[PDB]
Amino acid sequence: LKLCSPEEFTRLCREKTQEIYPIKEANGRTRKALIICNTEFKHLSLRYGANFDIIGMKGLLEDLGYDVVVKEELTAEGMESEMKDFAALSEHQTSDSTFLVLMSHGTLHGICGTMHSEKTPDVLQYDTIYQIFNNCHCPGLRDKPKVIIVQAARGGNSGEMWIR
Amino acid sequence: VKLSHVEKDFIAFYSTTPHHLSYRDKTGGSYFITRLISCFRKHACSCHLFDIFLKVQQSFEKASIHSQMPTIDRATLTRYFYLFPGN
Repeated sequence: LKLCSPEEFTRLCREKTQEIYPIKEANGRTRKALIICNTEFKHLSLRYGANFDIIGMKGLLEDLGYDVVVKEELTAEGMESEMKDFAALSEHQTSDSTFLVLMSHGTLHGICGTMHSEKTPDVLQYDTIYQIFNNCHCPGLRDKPKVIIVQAARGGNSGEMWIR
Repeated sequence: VKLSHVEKDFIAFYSTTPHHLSYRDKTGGSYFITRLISCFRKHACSCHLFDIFLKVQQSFEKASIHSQMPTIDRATLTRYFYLFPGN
């Protein structure tokens, strides 16, 4: 990870104060990030390589200054519970931002829990994520960037085609 | 007492466009995650979050036999998000 110099950090935070998100100095800073990953499923295929993604995202977020919370093998209600728990951490108040990384099987409208199937739907709506972390339900992250990374397909169709 | 937006300061980056598949490396890593890490490690020092996401999307621009296009969604950032790595 290439670093930004303290001089450029100070220059930008002074020159364009109203158009950048304010950054807290690292001394009392308590950045938290969340990784939710489902690898094994009751009805769906095993997600080989998911642990490679966890390790890669975990290390990048730590290099960026975040203490990373990792939760695995959760149903849709388990993901909701864990996100609400994470949204309520008091360390967000002494943070300036968060990353929320979600890795699982996906559908058009949500991320799959471990128990998902067509006959037994187990899905966390992407819309629910915003409700859990918005200014009404997550006071510690009010006015701070909430970055959602979604590692999941959004359907079953191929994304390329032949043209002439 | 003060007023506040209900929803603000969110950005979402999906590995694919709606209705489409996401793909993995021969080694098993997600192309999306791998390039996301690569662009962050190279550009977080001088670029804000959106420009980093844009560079990720540019890396998927050339179509292949297993194409995908990461997608920025529901974005309500009102400022640039610089990470200032090392500070």
